[PDB]
Amino acid sequence: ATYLIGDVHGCYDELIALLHKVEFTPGKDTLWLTGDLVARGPGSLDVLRYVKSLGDSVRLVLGNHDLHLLAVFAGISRNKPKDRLTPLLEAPDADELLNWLRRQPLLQIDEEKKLVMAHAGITPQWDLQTAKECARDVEAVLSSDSYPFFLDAMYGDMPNNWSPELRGLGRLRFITNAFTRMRFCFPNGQLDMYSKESPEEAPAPLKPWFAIPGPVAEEYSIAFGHWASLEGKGTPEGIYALDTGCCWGGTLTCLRWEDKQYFVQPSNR
Ligand SMILES: Nc1nc2c(ncn2[C@@H]2O[C@H](COP(=O)(O)OP(=O)(O)O)[C@@H](O)[C@H]2O)c(=O)[nH]1
Ligand SMILES: [Mn+2]
Ligand SMILES: [Mn+2]
Repeated sequence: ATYLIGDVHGCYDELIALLHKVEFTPGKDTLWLTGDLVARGPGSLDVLRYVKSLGDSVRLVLGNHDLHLLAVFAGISRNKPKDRLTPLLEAPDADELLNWLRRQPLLQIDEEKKLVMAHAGITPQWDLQTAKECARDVEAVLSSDSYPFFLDAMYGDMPNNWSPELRGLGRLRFITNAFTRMRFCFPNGQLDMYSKESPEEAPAPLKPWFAIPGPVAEEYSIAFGHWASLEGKGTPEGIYALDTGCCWGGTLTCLRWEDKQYFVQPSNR
């Protein structure tokens, strides 16, 4: 079977309890994870150890907190106490875990399931070929020996409009923001990098990225996490918002793809 779980955010106990609920069995089953494996919850170290151990039985995409962890590890960004990342950063296998993490994809595609996954979704300004190319470009910089330079370049809120003519730092920054930070769009598809509210609470003319018809969403289902204030609700057919805010005292959600059946694990916090 195929299971898709939203942002874990260091909630290792909840993750294991949810996987035991569905009797997840590597070799029979595959797990998709929407990213943000780490930060806020208490068990980021255990989460990374376990997910890495799964190998081919897991399909991960990196989220904004995964990238921020990499930036802290590389000395690019400052450690925030509230992220609770010190046990992971101080672990004896930290190098092995984080060099594995930076090699993971930003985008997962299954053509037989007609299923696409990224942390924040697929901007309506991208067709599939462009999304693939952009993911490849950023994954290439992240898996290179020079990844700290890219992590430093990644921070920024502009440009917020895609163009095939984008080059250099602006191109990489847009790609990173689209895959890992996107929530709201302007009517022309341009990213808004400030509003994190629920769709009903946001200011006009902002709309969810998934409320703007895009070529990927017309042909593929899209699963994503990231947008906790959406509470996994209010999405169109074919759009699966899996982040129900476990680290926030909400729930961890698992979707079984074959029958679209949901399983939920309450937060222990
Ligand atoms: N207004 C509102 N904000 C929320 C809610 N849940 C989370 N947030 C906020 O959203 C901000 C970004 O958190 P989140 O959506 O989990 O994404 P992440 O930071 O990438 O992991 C956090 O600082 C939370 O305070 C909610 O239910 N309502
Ligand atoms: Mn998150
Ligand atoms: Mn996120």
